[PDB]
Amino acid sequence: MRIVAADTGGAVLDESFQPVGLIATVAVLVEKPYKTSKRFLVKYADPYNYDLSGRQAIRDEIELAIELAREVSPDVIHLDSTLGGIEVRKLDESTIDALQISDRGKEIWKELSKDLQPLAKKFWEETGIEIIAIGKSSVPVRIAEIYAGIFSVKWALDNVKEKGGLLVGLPRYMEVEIKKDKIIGKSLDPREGGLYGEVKTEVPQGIKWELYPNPLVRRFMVFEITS
Amino acid sequence: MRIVAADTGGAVLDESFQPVGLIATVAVLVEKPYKTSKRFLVKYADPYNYDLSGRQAIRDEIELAIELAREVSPDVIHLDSTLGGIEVRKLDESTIDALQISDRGKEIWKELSKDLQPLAKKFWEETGIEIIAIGKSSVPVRIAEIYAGIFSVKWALDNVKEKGGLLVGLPRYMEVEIKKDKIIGKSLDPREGGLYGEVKTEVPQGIKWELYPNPLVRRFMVFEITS
Amino acid sequence: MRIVAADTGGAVLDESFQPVGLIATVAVLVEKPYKTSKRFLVKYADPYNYDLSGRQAIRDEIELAIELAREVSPDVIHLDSTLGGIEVRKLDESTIDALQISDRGKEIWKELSKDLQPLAKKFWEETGIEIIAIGKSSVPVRIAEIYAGIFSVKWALDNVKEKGGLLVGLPRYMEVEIKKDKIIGKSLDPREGGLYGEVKTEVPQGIKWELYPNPLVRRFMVFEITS
Ligand SMILES: [Mg+2]
Ligand SMILES: [Mg+2]
Ligand SMILES: [Mg+2]
Repeated sequence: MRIVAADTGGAVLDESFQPVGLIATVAVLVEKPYKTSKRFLVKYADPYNYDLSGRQAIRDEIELAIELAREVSPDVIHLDSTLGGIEVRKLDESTIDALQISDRGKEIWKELSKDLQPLAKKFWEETGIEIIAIGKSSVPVRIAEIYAGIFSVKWALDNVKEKGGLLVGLPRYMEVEIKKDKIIGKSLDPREGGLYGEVKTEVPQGIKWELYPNPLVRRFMVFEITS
Repeated sequence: MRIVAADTGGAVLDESFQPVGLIATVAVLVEKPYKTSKRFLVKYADPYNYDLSGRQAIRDEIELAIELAREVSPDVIHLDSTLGGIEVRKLDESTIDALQISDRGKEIWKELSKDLQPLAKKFWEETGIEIIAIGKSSVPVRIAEIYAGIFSVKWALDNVKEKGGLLVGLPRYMEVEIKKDKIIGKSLDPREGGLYGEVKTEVPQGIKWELYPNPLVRRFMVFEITS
Repeated sequence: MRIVAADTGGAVLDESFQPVGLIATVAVLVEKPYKTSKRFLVKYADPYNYDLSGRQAIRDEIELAIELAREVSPDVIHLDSTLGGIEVRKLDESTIDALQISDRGKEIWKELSKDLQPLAKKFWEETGIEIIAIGKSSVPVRIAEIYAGIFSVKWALDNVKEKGGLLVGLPRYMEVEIKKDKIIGKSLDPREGGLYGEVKTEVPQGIKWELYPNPLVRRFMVFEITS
């Protein structure tokens, strides 16, 4: 199978570890053995002006996934919404209320439906490719998320000399290593079977960084950097 | 404590990783230090003709557990249904509706009750041994599950030359190693404290195998083999 | 951030692994990098005369947290109740029923409210320090819990020659190592990012101990000791 997926991750935090906004939306192509991606797109948000409700993220995600899928012709697109793998082109109001999910989950999706259902329907008509609301069940979605963490660290590297110091909340239970002009991201959960990513990027001189637990959100790490 | 438990696991998958049917039901005897089993029974299903609803599995499980328990006289039997450890001989309709579980969980159990409650009651009258619906809380159930994964890999080894190629979905977050005429199965979750199993079986020549993440089901691995 | 947190853990078990009562309540001060504590208080319960409902634990916890906080002046106290981080001084009845939790969760808290809400309100008036019901989201709460496990092993060491043999159920997925007059406790979950604790205490001669899975409670270990 060849799968395109997308997710958003990486948060700028304040000094009390409260999220200000998110940093990176990433679309990935994933193929066997489904542990990493060698083909991906990133869109950087403005974390100092972000919508933390989930709406902005999923819209950026589905658009970036479609952008990558138009090029690499995957068998399917995985979207990060955990709805049991239903096709997004089928998500009209009546289908959404029938879903076995939360009522505010239904709130958000009945609002998203107006744009996303026609979008997925048109993309399917054009390409035959489904966009499925699989969410946390998807390994390609998790690989996208790990890359969003990696690209959030790239963003921190690229912005810390202007900003002085940054606190970046990473996606759940992942670490990064910074080597000579390379960031490697790895899941911390061995149950996931060895998921990772790598981005080549220039590491500036005159910086120091550290990775440690977010004390307010168990199993999430913080990347702290100063110049 | 000496505990008999049972579970079913291992799925034949198609090329899109969709489950066709399950492969192995295993009953284990587990004693201190509760990390593995050295005494077990296996029943192989026909995965190309299986009931994926859960009904077939739990019936095969309770029968195989009783078969092993009749020999090894455990203190208790653990059944893989997560109902808080209630004795199955007590599971009449009124008790089942009183349970703090899903209504389709109640659906399945009110149907199973007609056979399983009298079965557990009779076994208890004969032996004093309870059959408890403990499910995911039980370590012996997880050890049975790991052995079902192992025996599913044995089944793949034994059938791949006739079948040409096989995709086996393993139970959640476990790996296998194939050594000289031995399969070793291990949990991937260090939180479980080092659970494992081993089955001695002939490894055929002229095969190649690989273990990798199921991209559609996070934290589940696939064993792929060709001849 | 400087955080005080508390939790209770460690259970005396009978020979069928059933809990008799809990052993240690611990308050910790946690600072960057939020992996351990070097400043803590312990209160030992009488496990052979304990209230397993949760009431005794949370009362001992909030009092011990306040006792430590009065000395070390943390920015905040984390209490082990998972209510989304609401301030305990705000937990009147109407707020509790408004919470998005279980109805027996509301049962317990509407009873606790009569003492704990005025207590938290007074402490805040005195110090400006909030007591927040953050629960499982808190890393400092987990570090307190790991120390409760460690101190429960100290309690077992200190009592095994009078008791002959003890079975101690540890907090979820943690291990201990016993070195020369030191107990080291570590989380078994690498997703938590390397949480640990250490207590210096005399290890008696003429004992043997073992750590292994609790077969009735997956991902929880037992510390067994005899003299
Ligand atoms: Mg997401
Ligand atoms: Mg099962
Ligand atoms: Mg607690």
